[PDB]
Amino acid sequence: IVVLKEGTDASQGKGQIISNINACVAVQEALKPTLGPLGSDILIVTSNQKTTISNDGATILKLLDVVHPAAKTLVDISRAQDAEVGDGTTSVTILAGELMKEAKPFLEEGISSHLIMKGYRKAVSLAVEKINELAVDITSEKSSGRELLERCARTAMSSKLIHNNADFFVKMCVDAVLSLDRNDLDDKLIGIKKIPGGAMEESLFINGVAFKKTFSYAGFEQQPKKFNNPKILSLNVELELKAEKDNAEVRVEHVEDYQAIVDAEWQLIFEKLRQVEETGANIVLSKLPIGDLATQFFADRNIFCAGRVSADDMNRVIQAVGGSIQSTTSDIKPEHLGTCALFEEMQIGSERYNLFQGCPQAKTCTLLLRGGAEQVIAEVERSLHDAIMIVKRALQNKLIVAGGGATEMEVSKCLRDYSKTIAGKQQMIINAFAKALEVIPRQLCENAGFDAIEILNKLRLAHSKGEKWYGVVFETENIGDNFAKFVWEPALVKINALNSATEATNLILSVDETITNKG
Amino acid sequence: TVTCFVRGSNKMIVDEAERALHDSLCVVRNLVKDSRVVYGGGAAEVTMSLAVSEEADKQRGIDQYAFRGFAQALDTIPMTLAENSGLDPIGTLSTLKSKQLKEKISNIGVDCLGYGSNDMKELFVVDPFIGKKQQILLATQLCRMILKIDNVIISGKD
Amino acid sequence: RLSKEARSMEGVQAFIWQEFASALEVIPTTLAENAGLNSIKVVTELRSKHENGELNDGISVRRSGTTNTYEEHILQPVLVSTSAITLASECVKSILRIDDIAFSR
Repeated sequence: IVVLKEGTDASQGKGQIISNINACVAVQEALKPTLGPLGSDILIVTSNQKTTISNDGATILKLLDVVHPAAKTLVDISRAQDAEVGDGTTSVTILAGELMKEAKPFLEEGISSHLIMKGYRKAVSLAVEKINELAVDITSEKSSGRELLERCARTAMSSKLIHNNADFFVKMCVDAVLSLDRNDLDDKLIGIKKIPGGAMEESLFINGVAFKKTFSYAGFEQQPKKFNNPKILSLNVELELKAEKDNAEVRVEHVEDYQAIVDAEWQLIFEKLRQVEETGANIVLSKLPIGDLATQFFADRNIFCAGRVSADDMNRVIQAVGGSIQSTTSDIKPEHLGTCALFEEMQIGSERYNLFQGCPQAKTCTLLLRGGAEQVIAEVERSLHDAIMIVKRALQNKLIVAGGGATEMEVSKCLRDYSKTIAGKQQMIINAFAKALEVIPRQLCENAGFDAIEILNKLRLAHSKGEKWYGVVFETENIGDNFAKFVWEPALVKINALNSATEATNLILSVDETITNKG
Repeated sequence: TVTCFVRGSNKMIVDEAERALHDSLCVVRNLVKDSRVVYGGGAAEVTMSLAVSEEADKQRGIDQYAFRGFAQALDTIPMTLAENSGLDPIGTLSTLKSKQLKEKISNIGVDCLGYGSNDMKELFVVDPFIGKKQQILLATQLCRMILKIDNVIISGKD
Repeated sequence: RLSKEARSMEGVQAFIWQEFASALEVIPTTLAENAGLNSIKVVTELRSKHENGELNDGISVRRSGTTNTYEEHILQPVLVSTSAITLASECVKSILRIDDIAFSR
């Protein structure tokens, strides 16, 4: 009659560890096509009904929301990969899951997982030491300031639809990173706006901030769109004649009183409307719509206004001209105003776009992209995001290691020799760790269409011949040196990946039982 | 601004005549924007197929199977037009090929509208060249995007 | 050669005579599969050498690749391949000519 769990499912034993292994393979198998710049993209449909397609492991695992506890640990460690580094969230989960696959036959042989986890901790400790030996300090050495940024951005943009126009896109990509303080570089500070229509090579770089120009209200052919030093005013409240929401009940029996209450509704609005002119600002920006009466009164005094501007764009305006948002039109102070070097409304893409240009106080920028289709430009923007992260980390981190299979093979190469000196179960565990490091160069060839059998075996040949820098060429299929091909990643990525993947692996291998309470 | 005044004996007749006129306005917009024109019905997909099929042997690789299938995929459009017009899709397609090979490379299309011959020139069936280029582009672009997706995960509605 | 000769025809003669040439590719495909060689790769390499060169280039299991089969002393008499397509066309005919199977005693 009595029950221990009161109907709360709890399972233990070696079968629970196997169930944790199958969960790590399921998460790995989903991220395998998303590994590498040429890797395939995953189709994810969230319960929010927003269909997204991306290859970035961070965004992928955040939108899946896997309830499985052992599989959720691989998601939590991927968010740590997005925190400590921010790049490589796809490879850290695949490598951690591969450690679960290589530890599966050891569980059937009767080898305890604690000796397996202890073997990885000694393997990573030797692996990080080899990465420090593979860390090459380079700043001005055999490279200039311009060639270091350009030649590294061309490789990230290679094998893409932008390959032919890459010469123009590297110039805007390098100038985008140099437009910000090299001490603190944030990808969020670089704005990117997609412009439908037009040629890809005609894209422009804006030093200031731009937005969509969502103003739908009539009164056009006025309010000149080109200003030299406009005074930008950030507004909150609603200046439209006929208001959005509220109202009032007024009972009057006279005809002159009918026109009076209509003029009263006008005078109450015109009061705060005239206070905008008393500030003497040429640009009026508000997150709420600016009605026909307001845009007409601004047209007579030659004041430009745009309503219903996104909040994300208004925050960049504050970071551009150094202004501030004031709630009312009365108390507006002079320091809340701001000014740019040039203001123009561009018709590029058969659509009107307001832009601020030449802001000396701007901590952010905006880069416009053009193309024949909105989906193609989105691929250009994401291929640019991969190029920005390489250019950004090049200045922030001067210690680099050869990527694209180069470093992955050298770490796996030496640990096979280090395992010869160690005897016992730890020898087969280190050999399994070095074998688990072979999944990274493998999936890079499988996702790009290259043959995994020939290229990997040929890579194991020349790399064993005394040259440590041989990677996998992503352009023309062959083995080659990525140090010459300029495939570069900082040493902190390879160190934090081996530390985070083994950590998440050690947390899952240490779980004998999963207790889930229902309620 | 101009206002096109449209009438019809029935609702659907008004909406059909209005959208048919709007379809002509989109053609005139492309004819003025780009003076380059081709005769597009049944002619373009065959000429595109005959040129790629000849160059497929010179490429010598994975592209040879991709270009051969690309020419066969282009042949779907004229065969589909022949199936909608009540003609043999296999017989009409090859008939258009032999006329564009044994004689000369030109625009000879499907008989769908009807004439004494299959020529699209004297029949005055024309499509914008910028319209035919964007049609074969976005079609290939999405085909690469569908093959770009190696995994599909769809959740429920909460 | 037959695929290029089918482009000079009209009507039905264009479509089906292309499929007959594609059905001839099964022989080199099974030779590459049974020998462990890559199906798609080896066929494209032989289709590459047959546009410039000639019949001498073929699959050789001794060299584990594509080389000259005349210098490797691999020689198939013409009657074997002649009696092959001939008996194959008579078999496929006798099959398609059978529209039904009825029990008759």
